[PDB]
Amino acid sequence: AAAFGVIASNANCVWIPASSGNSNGSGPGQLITSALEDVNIWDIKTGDLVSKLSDGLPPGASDARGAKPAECTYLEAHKDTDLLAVGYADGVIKVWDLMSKTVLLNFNGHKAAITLLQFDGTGTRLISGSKDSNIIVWDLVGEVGLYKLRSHKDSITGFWCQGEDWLISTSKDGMIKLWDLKTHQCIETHIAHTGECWGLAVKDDLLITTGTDSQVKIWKLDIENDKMGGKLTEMGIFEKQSKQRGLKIEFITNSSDKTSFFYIQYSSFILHPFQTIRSLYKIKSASWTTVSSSKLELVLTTSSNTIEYYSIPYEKRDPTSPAPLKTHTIELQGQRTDVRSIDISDDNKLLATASNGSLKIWNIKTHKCIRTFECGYALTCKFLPGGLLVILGTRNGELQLFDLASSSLLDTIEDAHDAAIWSLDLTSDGKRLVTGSADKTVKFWDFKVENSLVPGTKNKFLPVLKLHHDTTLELTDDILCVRVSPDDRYLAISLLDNTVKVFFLDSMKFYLSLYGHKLPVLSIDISFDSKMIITSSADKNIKIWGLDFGDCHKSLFAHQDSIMNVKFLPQSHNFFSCSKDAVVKYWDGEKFECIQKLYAHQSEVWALAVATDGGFVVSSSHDHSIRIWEKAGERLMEALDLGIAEIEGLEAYNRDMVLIAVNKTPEQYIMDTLLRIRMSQLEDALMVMPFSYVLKFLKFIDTVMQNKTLLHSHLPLICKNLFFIIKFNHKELVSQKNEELKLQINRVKTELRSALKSTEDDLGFNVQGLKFVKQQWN
Amino acid sequence: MDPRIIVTTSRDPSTRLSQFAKEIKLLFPNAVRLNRGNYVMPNLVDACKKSGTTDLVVLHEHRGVPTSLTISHFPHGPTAQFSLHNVVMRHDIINAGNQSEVNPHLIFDNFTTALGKRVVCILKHLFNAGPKKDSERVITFANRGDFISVRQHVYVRTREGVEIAEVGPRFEMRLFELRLGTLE
RNA sequence: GCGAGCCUUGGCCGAGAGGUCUUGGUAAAAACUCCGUCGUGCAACGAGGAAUUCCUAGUAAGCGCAAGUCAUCAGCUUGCGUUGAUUACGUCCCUGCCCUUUGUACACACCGCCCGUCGCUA
Repeated sequence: AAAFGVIASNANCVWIPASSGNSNGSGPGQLITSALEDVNIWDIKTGDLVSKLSDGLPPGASDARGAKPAECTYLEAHKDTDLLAVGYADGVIKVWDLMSKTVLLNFNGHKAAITLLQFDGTGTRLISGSKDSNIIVWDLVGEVGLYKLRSHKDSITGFWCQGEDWLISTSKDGMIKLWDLKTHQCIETHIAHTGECWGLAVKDDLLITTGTDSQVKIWKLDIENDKMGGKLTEMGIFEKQSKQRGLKIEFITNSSDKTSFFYIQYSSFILHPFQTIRSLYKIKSASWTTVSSSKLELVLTTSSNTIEYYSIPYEKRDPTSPAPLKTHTIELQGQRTDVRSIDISDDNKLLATASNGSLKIWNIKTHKCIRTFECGYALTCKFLPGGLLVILGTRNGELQLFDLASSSLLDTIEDAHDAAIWSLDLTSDGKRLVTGSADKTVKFWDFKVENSLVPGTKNKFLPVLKLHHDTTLELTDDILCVRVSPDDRYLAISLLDNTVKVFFLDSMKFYLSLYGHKLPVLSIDISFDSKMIITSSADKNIKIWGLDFGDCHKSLFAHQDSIMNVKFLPQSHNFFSCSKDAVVKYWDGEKFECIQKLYAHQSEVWALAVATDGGFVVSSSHDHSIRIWEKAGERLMEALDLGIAEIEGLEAYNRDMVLIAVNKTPEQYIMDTLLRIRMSQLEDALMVMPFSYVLKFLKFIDTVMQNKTLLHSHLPLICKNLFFIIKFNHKELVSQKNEELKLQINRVKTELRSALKSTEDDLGFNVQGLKFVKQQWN
Repeated sequence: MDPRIIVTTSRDPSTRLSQFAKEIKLLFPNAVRLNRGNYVMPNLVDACKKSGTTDLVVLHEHRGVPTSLTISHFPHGPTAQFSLHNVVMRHDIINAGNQSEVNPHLIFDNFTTALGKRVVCILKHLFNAGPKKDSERVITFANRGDFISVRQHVYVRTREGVEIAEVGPRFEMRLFELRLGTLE
């Protein structure tokens, strides 16, 4: 068959909320670029959407982005504002063009995600420490073989000087390690922690540290035999980050105690009045602090899914702090938090998602207006067919009536509930409302305009349907999903006894109960053919049902995490699965097999619905946004020919006016082949070699005996090979003439017999020296 | 413990029996392929007593039933002959894949061990070639009464599926003459 | 050296069944050794290509005999007897398969910690 969806990175998605800030980077001075679930471009003093880098169509590339989901770790601009560089929640670091959003290089070699990433003062080096507990230096070529420093067990925090040499390090394993740049060796490790280094800042000359121990340690730069001058104890809780002023006359510190405080005579004490402030520090613990590039403000990055602006009391800057400004969001992070329910209209232009405090109106990606009465999140949402009014179910058991035009509530629907509303859906014409409640009954609701004594705009409750006392061992009376027959003939209900019951529109008569469920059911739906159904349960198992009982068609079981929602197609041919494990799967309604497996989801999907147009995909989420869809001996001969080729060349160097074997002397390779060779069958490789191999060979023995080296060999090896070649051939069957190597042997053997005679005398005194006191100790 | 096998034929070979002798030759490390210049030797007892071999396999052809597989334990002297049904045209092959030193699992079907236990005694004494004691191939002996079947198979496993591979020349035989051997 | 170790012509006698005599077509130890004579036309495929297989002594090849059904001819089969070369006596190079040592992303589970949902009670 044919199904929608694509394998591309973008299908007009609005899935990026541009939220959850953790860091930032200053750019042109009048602007500032922000780490979010994208790269976002804000003004430094107004807060408007200057630009935004996200997924899309880069110039000259497909399935490429400007920025990824799966939250950015760090984000900074180059000092010449020519290079963009972001490390993400994956180990690959992505650099980007500054004018365009094409990619320049992709940087891997990281086992884990980035915990440190910053430009150096040269610009030709980019340093990245990641959560695989090491540091990786980067060159514009991509040189990773320069320096890989690792003696850690946890991540690293503190780093660079500004002198091309003489690095420093503070790490999250409670350690502060000292290293030189030339041939790196841990000269000294200063430790004053027991936990994690949260933030780090050098002021200009004093390196303070912030950790779990809720204290401040100062340290001097020119350091040896540790320089300690004092500690500032007990801010009140463990400190998280700090920042120096760009003029370097103050030093601001921040913690998770909702407070920030700076030092001034900087000093070792806080000596400035702080009651001048008007815009108190923060409502949520902040991640990172940077001074603003206008030299008058402070820029704060919080964990309340948004970052803010303030100022520090001083005469040069603003002596108070101003109200925080936020960017021009599309009304996706201009309001507060996550989406638990979505609802669909029949005009493909009214799509509403709800939050803790907002209802947001959408056509495709353009936001019309907000509606605010929310006393919680919404478990269910439902438009009127026609999109005139919308009906809301909050986490109070309250249903709310909202007009399409304005934010104002027309009518509060009667709170006859005592628990929150699980399910709710209207009928075809939309005059009957069936709801989710633990009140042991089914509540039908009227609906019309307000022109009579029965309010249809307040939904007066005439009929009572209640027989719900079915006894079971799991849970007797609670409902999760309710479904209206598309023929308007019956009502389908989810029940907590691992069953479902089917019953027509009037008074209770029984059609069908379905059971066999190890876990209770999450969602139940009906095909528009109205012959077969599906059901989703908490056992990772999706069950197809027609009209029988107990004869299992198929246990649709291929999953690992809990199942949020599985629904049919609006023309009943494709049922789809959204779950906890951040993947949405298409499944053919006529077959058992999958046609497309959509995995571009990083955060949790709570709900997902497709309109009756079927050309786009609406998805509730945990990042509150919507992803819209569609042999050896010859090597010895080479070794001796290379080695004598070196020695003969070095002989007439200037007494008479090759990069590798391996060493400063080539003869060390000659022993190394003796080191590499096995102790067995070496005589077969030795017996091949001719007499000239011997004449080339003894020069290396004279080389090591004049070299006095026994580090890379030993005398039973040399005498072992010597005794082999004197077995093989020869002295007077290879030469009858008195030659120079022949006279060389006569002194080399003297060197050998003396060199072994020394150690033999050493043992010969040693063991008899050991005997004599053992005679006495009795 | 492990047997010792000698392949012995008449003087003149045929290609329809040359390929068949090479499949029986695929019973190493103890199967020797020997062509004699005589049809039978009068000194078959002599060399097997000399060399210490345990079994002799002789091939020929007659009319009353089709061609036979004669197997005889040398230190016991029994006579077990196996009427071959398919001798028409086998595969031209001396090896494929692994070695015959692999010890396969032994599978019998349609259990007859009242009088067919003598066949069970021989085949366990015959196809114990291989001290590996680990299964990498398998040979099935399916009965249909006096009918026997010999098929070689390899363990084929993918995506949890037990597949066998019909490998080697596929053999259909019937129990031909069992002459009562001696306790000597 | 294994063995025993068929269609009829015609004729004389007989009620009979048949018996008996002629005629004519059809069927059905070897190699070796010696001694003498002659000296290649094929009517038609005329020592058999691509390719492929097998083979280490009493073995390859060659030759004949006998048997089972035969007192009788297998396009069958099994035994028997005679003569009897050449080449490897290897190696682990290719190829293929085993057994040991060696190397490792991945990985039951145990430590501490972050993040997110909901909620208790003081």
